[PDB]
Amino acid sequence: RIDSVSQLQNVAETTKVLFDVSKETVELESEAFELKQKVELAHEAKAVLDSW
Amino acid sequence: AKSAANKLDWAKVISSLRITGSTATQLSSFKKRNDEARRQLLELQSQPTEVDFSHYRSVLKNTSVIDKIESYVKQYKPVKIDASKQLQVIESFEKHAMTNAKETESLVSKELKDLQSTLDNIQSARPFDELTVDDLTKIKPEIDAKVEEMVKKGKWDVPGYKDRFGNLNVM
Repeated sequence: RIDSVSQLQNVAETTKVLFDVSKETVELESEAFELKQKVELAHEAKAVLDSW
Repeated sequence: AKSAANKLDWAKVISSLRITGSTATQLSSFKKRNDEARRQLLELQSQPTEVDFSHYRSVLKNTSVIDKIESYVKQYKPVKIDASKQLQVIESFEKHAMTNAKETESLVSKELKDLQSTLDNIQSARPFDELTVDDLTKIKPEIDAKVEEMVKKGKWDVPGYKDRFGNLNVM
């Protein structure tokens, strides 16, 4: 029974860490969207400029 | 680093291995890894916002459109504005998660010490080098309850006496 209990003890603290970490990561991707629109604008501009 | 996040993630996938009834928690974590890996390649793919006008305007001799798209690019320069949308959902999520996390932690820690104590109780007191049915009747009235139920049942064969404890018999 002690063996069963021990696995769960270590989990209880560390899982709270991942829970936070995952949501923290999701925030970073929001900011990545801002980059994506920047990437697009440049590409379009370069293409027209190439045509010119 | 990013490696801290990811190390804790994959360690937790393998911790999630050691817990069942959490068969899609790791799949959410995998998705978080995916999009984390996506944003770095998104960022590496990048075309810098500005037009080239050092070389690539002095290349064009028809230039009256490079000033146009330069000014259009610099006009729409906050192409997409800032977002932090994880600040209401992250805190709410953190409250439910924290509550549950601490509850689990306290529960299993409590059980560990309870079991430690019980293990000690079996070791330092245990009638087994002298055992009378009076001692088992005294520590468990379950003994007498079962005995009475068997007398009431009118069956004097009980498997439990011959199922590991002996049963030598003349016949």
